[PDB]
Amino acid sequence: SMAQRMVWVDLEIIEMACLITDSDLNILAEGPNLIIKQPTITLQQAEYEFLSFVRQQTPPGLCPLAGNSVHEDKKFLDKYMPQFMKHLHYRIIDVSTVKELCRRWYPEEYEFAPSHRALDAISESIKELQFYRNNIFK
Amino acid sequence: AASMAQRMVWVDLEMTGLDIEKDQIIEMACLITDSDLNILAEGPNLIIKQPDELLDSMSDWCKEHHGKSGLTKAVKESTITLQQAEYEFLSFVRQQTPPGLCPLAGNSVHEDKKFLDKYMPQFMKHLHYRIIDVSTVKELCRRWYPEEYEFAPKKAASHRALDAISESIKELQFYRNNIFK
DNA sequence: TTTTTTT
Ligand SMILES: [Mg+2]
Ligand SMILES: [Mg+2]
Repeated sequence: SMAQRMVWVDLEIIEMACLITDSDLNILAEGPNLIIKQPTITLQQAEYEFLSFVRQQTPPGLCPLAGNSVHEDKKFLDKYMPQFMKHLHYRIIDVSTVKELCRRWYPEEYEFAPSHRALDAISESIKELQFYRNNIFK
Repeated sequence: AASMAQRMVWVDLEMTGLDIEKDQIIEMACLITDSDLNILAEGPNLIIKQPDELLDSMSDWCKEHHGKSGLTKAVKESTITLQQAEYEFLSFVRQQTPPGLCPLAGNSVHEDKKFLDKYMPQFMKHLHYRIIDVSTVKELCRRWYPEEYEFAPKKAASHRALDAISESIKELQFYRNNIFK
């Protein structure tokens, strides 16, 4: 149950946001919503805020990053926030993977599927994945 | 047309490790499928020469697995450079997919994409930036369809690139058959 | 139908 949580992140100067859902996409906890300079708070202090947050919310090594094309976020975080990424699993929940499958296999449904703030990007991604679960999964 | 744009470029790599700063690609395979996972074309399946020093320095997992599979020896014997490998894979996908439109596909293929973005950038210019990560569907199956997840394929025949692709396609087909509407 | 591993 705790091992099936998801760590949703989005990055957009860089703005970073994070929140936790359970396996059924219900939001359990809101994390930091912070601004850093591209390599207002230092990268190291930001990384600590996000690491402390996920330490309070997920078991070590077990939970994946989640978001739209979150592999791009993961490339950045693997390089610049490696201690945060050490807390997470290496697999991801890439909502855009489900988007590409929906477009191919469920074109009718795809036509109805779901700001530039990071927290809004997370909210949209969760809503999009919930739409896929409701409309194209068994 | 739209069908061609809905093809998928399935790739799997073997590397000397997971450190993007120092590790190198040693094996690569590529298959093209249509949108319904039928294999349309089998691309190059190449073992890429890398320095002896790098292979002797590999992690314990890599030394064990790449030794027992025969990969380390084949790497030492290979005459295929990274640049020539990239030439052959780009020639292949140019023949098979429209530029910029088709995604990489495979299990946790974001890791392969990190390595290809670094070491085969011209190949990656032909591809979309989105991926079809079968392990995303795996993680959703584990959560939402735990009974079905018991019966999903998980392990390839070998830690070799072409066998990994084959298993990844079969795993995605299993999910389509068992957990999609 | 499977065989807790991105390399
Ligand atoms: Mg694989
Ligand atoms: Mg393998």
